[PDB]
Amino acid sequence: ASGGGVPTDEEQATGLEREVMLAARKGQDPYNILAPKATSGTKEDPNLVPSITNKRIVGCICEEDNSTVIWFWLHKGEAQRCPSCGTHYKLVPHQLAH
Amino acid sequence: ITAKPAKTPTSPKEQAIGLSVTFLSFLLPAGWVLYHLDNYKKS
Amino acid sequence: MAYPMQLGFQDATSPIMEELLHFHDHTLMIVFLISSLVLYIISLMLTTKLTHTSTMDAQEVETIWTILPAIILILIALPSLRILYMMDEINNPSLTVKTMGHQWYWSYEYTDYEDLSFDSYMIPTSELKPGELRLLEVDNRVVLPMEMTIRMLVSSEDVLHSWAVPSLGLKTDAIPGRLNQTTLMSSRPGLYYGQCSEICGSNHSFMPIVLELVPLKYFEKWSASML
Amino acid sequence: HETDEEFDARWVTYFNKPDIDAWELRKGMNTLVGYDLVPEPKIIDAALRACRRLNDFASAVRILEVVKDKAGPHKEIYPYVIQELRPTLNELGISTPEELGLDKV
Amino acid sequence: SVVKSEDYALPSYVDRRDYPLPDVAHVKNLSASQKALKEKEKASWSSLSIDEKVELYRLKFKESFAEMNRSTNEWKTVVGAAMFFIGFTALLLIWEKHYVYGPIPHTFEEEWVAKQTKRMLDMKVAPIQGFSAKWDYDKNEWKK
Amino acid sequence: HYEEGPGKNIPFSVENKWRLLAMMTLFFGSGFAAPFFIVRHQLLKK
Amino acid sequence: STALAKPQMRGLLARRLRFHIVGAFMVSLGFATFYKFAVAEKRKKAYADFYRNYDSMKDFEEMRKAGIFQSAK
Amino acid sequence: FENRVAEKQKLFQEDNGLPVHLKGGATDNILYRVTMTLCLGGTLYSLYCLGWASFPHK
Amino acid sequence: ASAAKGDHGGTGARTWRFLTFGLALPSVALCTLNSWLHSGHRERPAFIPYHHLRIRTKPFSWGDGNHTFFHNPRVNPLPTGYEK
Amino acid sequence: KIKNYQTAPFDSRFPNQNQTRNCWQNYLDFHRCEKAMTAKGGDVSVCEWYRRVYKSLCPISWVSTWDDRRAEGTFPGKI
Amino acid sequence: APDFHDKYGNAVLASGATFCVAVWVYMATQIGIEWNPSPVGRVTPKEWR
Amino acid sequence: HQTHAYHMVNPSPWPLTGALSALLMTSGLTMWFHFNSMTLLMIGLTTNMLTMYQWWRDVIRESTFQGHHTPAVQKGLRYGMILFIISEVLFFTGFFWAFYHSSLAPTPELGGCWPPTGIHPLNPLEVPLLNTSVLLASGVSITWAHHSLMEGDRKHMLQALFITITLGVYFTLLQASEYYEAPFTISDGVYGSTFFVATGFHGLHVIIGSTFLIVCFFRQLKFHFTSNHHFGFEAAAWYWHFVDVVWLFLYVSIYWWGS
Amino acid sequence: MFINRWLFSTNHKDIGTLYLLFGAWAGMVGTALSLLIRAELGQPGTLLGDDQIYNVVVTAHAFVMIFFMVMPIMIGGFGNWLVPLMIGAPDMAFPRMNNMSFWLLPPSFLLLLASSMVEAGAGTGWTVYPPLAGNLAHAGASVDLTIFSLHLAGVSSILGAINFITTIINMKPPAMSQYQTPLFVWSVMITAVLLLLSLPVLAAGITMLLTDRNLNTTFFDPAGGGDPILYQHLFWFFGHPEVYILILPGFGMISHIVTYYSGKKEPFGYMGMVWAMMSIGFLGFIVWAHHMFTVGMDVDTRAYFTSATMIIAIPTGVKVFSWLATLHGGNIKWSPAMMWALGFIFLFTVGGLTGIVLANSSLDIVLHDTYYVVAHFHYVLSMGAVFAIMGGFVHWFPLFSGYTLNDTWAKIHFAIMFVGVNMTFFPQHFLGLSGMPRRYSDYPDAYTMWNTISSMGSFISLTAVMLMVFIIWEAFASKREVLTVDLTTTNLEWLNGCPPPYHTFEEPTYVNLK
Ligand code: HEA
Ligand SMILES: CCCCC/C=C\C/C=C\C/C=C\C/C=C\CCCC(=O)O[C@H](COC(=O)CCCCCCCCCCCCCCCCC)COP(=O)(O)OCCN
Ligand SMILES: CCCCC/C=C/C/C=C/CCCCCCCC(=O)O[C@H](COC(=O)CCCCCCCCCCCCCCC)COP(=O)(O)OCC[N+](C)(C)C
Ligand SMILES: CCCCCC/C=C\CCCCCCCCCC(=O)O[C@H](COC(=O)CCCCCCCCCCCCCCC)COP(=O)(O)OC[C@@H](O)CO
Ligand SMILES: CCCCCCCCCCO[C@@H]1O[C@H](CO)[C@@H](O[C@H]2O[C@H](CO)[C@@H](O)[C@H](O)[C@H]2O)[C@H](O)[C@H]1O
Ligand code: CUA
Ligand SMILES: [Cu+2]
Ligand SMILES: [Mg+2]
Ligand code: NA
Ligand SMILES: [Zn+2]
Repeated sequence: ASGGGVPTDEEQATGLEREVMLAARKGQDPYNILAPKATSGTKEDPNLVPSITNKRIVGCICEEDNSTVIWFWLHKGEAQRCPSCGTHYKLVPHQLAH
Repeated sequence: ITAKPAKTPTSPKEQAIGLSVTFLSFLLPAGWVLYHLDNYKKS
Repeated sequence: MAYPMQLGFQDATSPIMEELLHFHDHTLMIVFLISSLVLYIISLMLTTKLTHTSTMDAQEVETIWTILPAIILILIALPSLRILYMMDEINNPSLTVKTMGHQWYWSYEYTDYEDLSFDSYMIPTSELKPGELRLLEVDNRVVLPMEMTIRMLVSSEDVLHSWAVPSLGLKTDAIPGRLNQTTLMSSRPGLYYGQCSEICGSNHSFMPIVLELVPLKYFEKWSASML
Repeated sequence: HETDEEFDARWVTYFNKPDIDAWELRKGMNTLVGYDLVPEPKIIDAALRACRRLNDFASAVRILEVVKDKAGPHKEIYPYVIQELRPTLNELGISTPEELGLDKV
Repeated sequence: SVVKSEDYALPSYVDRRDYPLPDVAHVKNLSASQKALKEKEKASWSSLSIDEKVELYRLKFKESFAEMNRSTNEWKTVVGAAMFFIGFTALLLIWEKHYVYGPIPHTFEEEWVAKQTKRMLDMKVAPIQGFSAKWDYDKNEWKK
Repeated sequence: HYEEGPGKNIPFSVENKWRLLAMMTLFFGSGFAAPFFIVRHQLLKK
Repeated sequence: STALAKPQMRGLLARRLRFHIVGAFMVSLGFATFYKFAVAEKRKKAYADFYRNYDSMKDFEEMRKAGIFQSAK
Repeated sequence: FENRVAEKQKLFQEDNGLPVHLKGGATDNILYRVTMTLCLGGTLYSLYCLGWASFPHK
Repeated sequence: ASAAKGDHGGTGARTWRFLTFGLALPSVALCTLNSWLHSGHRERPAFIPYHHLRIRTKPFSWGDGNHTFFHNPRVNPLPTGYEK
Repeated sequence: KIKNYQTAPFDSRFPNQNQTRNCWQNYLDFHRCEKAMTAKGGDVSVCEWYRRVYKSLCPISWVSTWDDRRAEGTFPGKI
Repeated sequence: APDFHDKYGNAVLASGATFCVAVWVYMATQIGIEWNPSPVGRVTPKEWR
Repeated sequence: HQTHAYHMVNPSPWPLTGALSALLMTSGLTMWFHFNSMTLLMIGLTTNMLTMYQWWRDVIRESTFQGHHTPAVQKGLRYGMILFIISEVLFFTGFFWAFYHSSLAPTPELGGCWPPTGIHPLNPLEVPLLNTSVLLASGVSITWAHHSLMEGDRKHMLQALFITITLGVYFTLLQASEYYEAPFTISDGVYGSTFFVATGFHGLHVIIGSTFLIVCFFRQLKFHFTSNHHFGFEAAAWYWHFVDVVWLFLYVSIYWWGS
Repeated sequence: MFINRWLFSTNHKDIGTLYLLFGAWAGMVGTALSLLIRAELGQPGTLLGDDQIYNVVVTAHAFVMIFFMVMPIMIGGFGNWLVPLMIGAPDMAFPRMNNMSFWLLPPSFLLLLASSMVEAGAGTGWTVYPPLAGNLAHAGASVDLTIFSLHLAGVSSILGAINFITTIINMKPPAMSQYQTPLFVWSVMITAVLLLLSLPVLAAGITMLLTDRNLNTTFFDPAGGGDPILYQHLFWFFGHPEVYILILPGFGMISHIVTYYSGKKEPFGYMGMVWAMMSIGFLGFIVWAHHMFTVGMDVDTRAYFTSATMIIAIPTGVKVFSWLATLHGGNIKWSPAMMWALGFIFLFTVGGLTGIVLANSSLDIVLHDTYYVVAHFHYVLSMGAVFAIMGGFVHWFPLFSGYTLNDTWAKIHFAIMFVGVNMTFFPQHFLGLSGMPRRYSDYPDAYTMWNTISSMGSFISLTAVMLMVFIIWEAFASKREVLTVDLTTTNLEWLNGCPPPYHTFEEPTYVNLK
């Protein structure tokens, strides 16, 4: 009616697919599939922006449903603010030798 | 926008040469065909 | 016919063409006025150093931008569609004439009573008689009775053509295998000219139409003499 | 939104924040000049005193130039605003763009 | 001072009457006397000279408003050069008439046109407004 | 990798402006001349 | 000396827009009045005056005498 | 049949810098050269056929 | 319809195999019978050289130019009628 | 009723610009009529209206080709 | 310091305008172009028949 | 090193060889129709076939062997296949429009009737109904294959996919036999034109769909599919349902209603 | 390395550059064909030959300008360079298939130039109507080569449309909804849906024409019960969506250019602009028989197509008034791209308004197949699609190349082109109202004055096209490298520098949900 013989993804996925599947099982998102959830964005509680290099582009949708996104480079160091709404972001570099 | 000064400035005389060559590149071959249309038409 | 430096339509020879001219005047003013209004705001938006660059609320002004155009379109479409259904109204023709397009000339058949038909070709420029019009005269004109509603049926024996007479507001495509009908009524005697209006090959520019509108009794004797 | 007085009072308060930082001074002025208005003297006074707390003389001068610029062809507005600010200009030692020759093309 | 292509991702200076306080100072590196001037700026501004005040402005910004908004003579070059090249176009048209186009048809000869004009009036071309309406059939001349 | 930056992200060289002028004259001039030579060809056949 | 008066400082772009969108409309109404008058009304009256006493047989006889027709000499 | 996908995964992930369409080895180069030769040779032949067809024949 | 069969619960290979062998392949076997019954030799109609049929505006690019691609001599006349 | 035939009148069955089926239908009606009349001994003069109408509307080449096809036995309408 | 427009702008405007008018008037009037203007108020009609 | 989930594809010669194969096929058809020669056309068909084979081979290398089809890449390929099928639906709609235009207003040349005078349609209850049962049955078996694969059952996936292909081949052999048996041809006016061009393009798509199912069959034999990742199979199934639906519209429109 | 990079590309910027170079070369072919048309018509009589060589030139003029210059530049060139950058994506969804959409175009253009070289060319009109395009009135290979050119261009664009739709739906940052994508990305998504649905119907129609010409089908031949008018419906069911495909990416570039040089962070009324483009795309599929008002359709069909064609003015008007509302209050920067966009707003509005005249079928009886239609569509194409292309090319040339143009020469170029195109096309309205037909190699003498002026205008536009080539040469010859660009917070495609590296967004942007 039924038997086996078909590999599973656990058995046979490879390469990036396998990395994404193993990371997800750990609740981790090294390949940026999910949208990060904002913090309150104050200077004490900045949005923490991970990166593998010294700077990353941020898009800030300052209020819900704005159609305009405000884009800027966030660099390693002191938190920076969105130039439209002032909400704070801080770069958290490093790894993928992760 | 802002930009650096030219790395290889094109002086007025060089612009006149590039502009003349560019216009002749379009005008001479077409001008040659149209000048000779009667030649192509009456055999 | 058209005359040199002409800007608008040929004067109307039929009441339908008159209606089209007034409907065009109505529409063109609107075209004027909108094109002028646009250019004038444009120029108002571009001629002040005052600024306001923060986010602007769109909803109120979009109501005006949709509703006033919609009203303008209804003010064009109402007279437009009155004319369309007027031209389609039943009228009772007194005569039917067919024209067949060919490469490159028209034939005409008037077979209500007798089997009258003939071909109509452009007069070559080197054979024009003095005073005749280059590319527009034909050897055998389409003689027709003035002040009478005539049914013209149009078809083709080869590729598409299109039978047009601008001063009567007429253009009906000539399609092989199809018989298209239009109505013609000239308010005046005279010579009314048109030109083939669908690309049809090497001499598309050189197969014109010339209607000759005369009193019925002259049309009758002409018809008899053409048998 | 609010009355004109409430709008003005929110901006006066923004600039009067004692420990306003340089980023906030710039954000405030670059936001304010997006509006359809020339800021009232009392807003400009509070921005000029924020420049003083931030030891930034040049930005005080630039704010006076952007008041003139926002008035467009209404050439009566800037002299009126400089008139109303004269006590604060004298108290803080702020020279106007014209006194500095910075109105010359 | 000098801006570099490899600085493209860093905050940059801009003279924009709509963005009066840009994100960085026009000059960040200071000489010994420029450092001393920024220290003096911490004290009362009434003690700064007019030249010190202008120096502080030109460290912070590049051009003033009057300078960045100045008008220019560029319109004369644009309109003059566009007229030149439109004039150059008429040389091409002169060349095409001379070497490309042959004679136009004989229906444009003056006598043909006078006869054709009479025949258009005899068949009352455009008699309501366009053409024959402009002829006076009673006086046998063009309407004044 | 491949070259990056101004003048290097294009399939033609801009290292010499006169060799460039020649290449641009050949490229845009051949497109503009083609229809005249096709007309010449259609006239010369019949 | 005299102090200067306080001028209006707010809404100057909106005020200018208000004033001119009105002038643009008032003008569209004035141009429509000239347009009806100089082109459309003029046409109607040219056609009505042409046909009011028009005699199509007299027009035909004129044309016929001028030699323009194939079917009528 | 036996599942030999792991062997192919090791082959195609070998760190040899080869693009994927030549990574299976020498037979890929051969098939690529055949395909590209027939395409380029056919394209020249098509141009020849245009030259021929562009003129009337006796 | 619900059609006339009836089962669900969250879905399955066993059911789709049951539909393939118990409904789909039987229907093909029945239609294959029905077609077998009505197969072979119908009686070709008189040839009539109708002008809307057997169109030839350009010869076909194979054969002698006058035969259609899957020409069946028994039932496809040429423009001049059935072949020998 | 109708002598002083001038042309084919308006026919509510064919009120649109495409009048091809008006021509075809009258040609069929005429010839169907004439076959019925020539058969049953009666008079083709009764078919006259269809004859005038199709002669008025139909292009001469369409009538000529349909007549050749009726003679050839390849006319595809039912008469 | 004066740029290209301050130094050459007046002469480009004057010379381009002068040149443009001169060559278009010459082209329009001196080389045999047939503009075919209206006969109205221009042509004396002549017997044709 | 990227930190998004998308696939940066290695530079490839197949787009160019595919474009050239299209130049060779079309200039080849022009040579065949006008200059009596098949040479360019067979060179183009051969290079089109080589291109298709190496390009899809490389997509299998990239996915099954190299792991670049993360879920975000697979979701793209889902949308791509759906959009491709929609374009093919609109291509068939043009032929359906032509069929209904000519059959709803049959011209005098046809006899003013549909089917035209002189046309003797096939009986839709004979081989056409058989073909309908065949493609419907194959949509049932292709669904059994899909559920077997999701349930991890190799033998029954292969058995059901082989049945599906066998029925695709049955329909194609039955259609070829019907084309040879039919007493009307593509030259038999607009009836033959609509009939053979609309069913002929449908037959080509049944051949393309069957080839795609055979590719999936050999990949399944080589264990490429997992019980959760097998988009080639899904795409071939969606294409196969499209070929069945188009057939049902042809059967109702041309064979049944147009008889 | 050169062959791997430029013939085997899988990179959206380099493929975009290939499309812009192809489109520029096609634009010179199409300009030369446009000058041969106006040389034939610039004095009365015959210059070249009869209407066959003339209408081979007119036919090729249209196909070159539409399929080899506008579509490759707007969708293949600006779409590929800008869409992935505007959404932070690392490339297109199918970067290898994207390169085949590009490489199908040289062969499609080769087929079209072969059609003109063999026999007597395809002198059919770009509509390719039968029976003039059938195998009795156009015997021999020319029209088949044209059909095959169109099949290759159609496959290229259908596969491009699948690529763009998939990329725009699937490859945005996970926080970005489709209501946070820029207007030019929406304009390319909607154009791609129009291409996906319309091109297959043209492919069906031209394939039917190919089988009537070569396999003895009779879809359009009444002798077999076919109908020439069925081809017209199938052609124009694609042909009306095609003109909205030509202009929509233009509208997306105009929205960016107007917003940028008004010093605004956003266009006025963004959701109205999305609604207007979706409405114009939807209505553009239900109006096609406005190209057929003289073929003999019933009066009620003619009433419905008049009304439905006019309705498109409502959403089109919303976009025009919203570009004026975006200028309102702007800090206006009179750059040469802004001049192009302002020329576009006014000249597109004139041509849309003469489109509304033509929508009235009773007036279209007299205007159809005359130069009034030629004037309508050249104000929306030569003064709308071309001016959006030139605005986007001068705005984004420093992004693509890293070098700046000379803005004074670019303004001179805009001035000459604006005079030229208006001299060329404005008098064609008078020629159309007074009755001059389309597709004529010569005209009755009365039409001479306006044809002479229109031809003089066309030479002014030729001077502008020549100068454009010199201006591009001068920028590459001087190499003034870009330093800072304004407004990058609301123009993401600039934020990677000029030109951006070969791989961008290898680390995607960070966008939170909030
Ligand atoms: C980019 C190309 C383009 C575009 C955008 C358009 C837009 C439109 N066109 Fe055009 N058209 C063509 C290219 C284009 N056209 C071409 C190439 C042909 C000829 C095909 C051939 O035969 O070869 C053609 C032909 C064509 C015809 C057939 C004419 C005939 O052959 O007899 C018609 C008929 O309706 C038509 C109408 C319209 C209309 C109503 C629009 C509308 O979409 C325009 C809407 C825009 C506006 C109306 C302006 C902005 C609005 C405002 C400022 C609001 C206020 C306005 C109002 C109240 C009205 N066009
Ligand atoms: C089981 C069905 C599969 C078909 C097998 C036959 C071979 C052709 C393959 C492709 C089929 C597709 C349709 C193409 C058009 C015509 C073929 C129609 C189907 C067919 O095979 O029709 C046959 C005729 O074929 C003829 O003329 C044949 C002429 C063969 C040349 C084909 C022409 C080239 C086609 C151009 C295609 C253009 C592609 C468009 C791409 C669109 C881009 C977006 C019918 O035979 P008959 O003897 O007339 O009548 C039966 C009498 N006993
Ligand atoms: C064929 C049909 C043609 C139809 C044409 C019809 C044209 C419509 C006319 C528009 C008038 C209605 C809008 C009036 C505003 C004008 C611009 C302006 O006025 O700039 C500002 C208004 O903008 C605000 O806020 C509100 C939000 C921003 C402004 C919204 C402006 C609308 C855009 C104007 C569009 C111009 C282009 C029109 C195109 C035809 C003025 O600021 P306020 O004093 O209000 O606030 C200041 C805040 N305080 C009071 C708290 C201190
Ligand atoms: C008669 C000959 C002339 C006509 C030419 C066509 C001939 C036959 C072609 C048959 C089509 C074969 C397509 C084979 C595709 C194999 C590649 C494939 O299926 O690739 C899959 C991706 O899908 C993909 O790209 C999906 C790719 C699908 C595209 C194919 C659909 C048909 C294209 C046909 C051309 C249509 C012509 C239309 C004519 C008008 C790979 O991903 P998975 O399967 O998830 O595997 C990974 C797992 O192993 C990980 O665990
Ligand atoms: C629509 C696009 C083109 C529009 C306008 C072109 C403007 C013309 C540029 C000049 O073209 C040249 O003109 C010469 C004449 O001035 C031609 O020489 C011809 O005439 C000379 C003088 O008679 C002889 O010396 C030459 O041998 C003979 O080739 C020459 O061949 C042709 O290249
Ligand atoms: Cu007959 Cu054009
Ligand atoms: Cu349209
Ligand atoms: Mg037409
Ligand atoms: Na001419
Ligand atoms: Zn923000």
